[PDB]
Amino acid sequence: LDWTKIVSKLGLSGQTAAALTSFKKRNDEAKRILFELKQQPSNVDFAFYKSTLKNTAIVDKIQSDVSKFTPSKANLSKQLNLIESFEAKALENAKETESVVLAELTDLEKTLENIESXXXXXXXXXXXXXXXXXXXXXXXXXXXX
Amino acid sequence: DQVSNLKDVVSTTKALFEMSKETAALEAEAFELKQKVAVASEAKSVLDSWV
Repeated sequence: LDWTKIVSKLGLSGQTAAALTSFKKRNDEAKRILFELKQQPSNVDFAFYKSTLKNTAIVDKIQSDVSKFTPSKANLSKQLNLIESFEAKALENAKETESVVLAELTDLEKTLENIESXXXXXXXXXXXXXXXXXXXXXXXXXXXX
Repeated sequence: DQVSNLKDVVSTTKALFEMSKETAALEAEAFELKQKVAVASEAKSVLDSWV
């Protein structure tokens, strides 16, 4: 359910601090509005209002219309702006990171075994892996800057 | 760092759809509760003044 992992889910850039603060403030205020308000419809005390009204058939007609149906400021799920953006973000940020993590793990596993293995039989092969490991260090610095 | 960012990007992109869905669903519940409380307060004020 993560304040511990939700605030550190972004990258090294500080541009996501404004978007993460707006989503956390709207989510906390939405839960407090539903808990402070009553989860019932309406009381409509018509047992003591019909006999105490001055005009005849005044409180009885207003109680039948208020207990039926009325209008509210609601909307439907037709304007799914964030639903279409969530699927497109997974193909450019989540799916693209899978190929980068697979190439980084395969290059690091081959460089660890070549650095510990001799100097004529398994050397020329270790020199080729050392060139890819040296280029990986420059690519990692270019991806962070 | 690349493996940690790959798992975090999948959770951050999936949370964008759930964040707007929770706020849109809560807006309809808050508007329906405020409209029902306003009609109950208007009927109770007219009943208390008539009594």
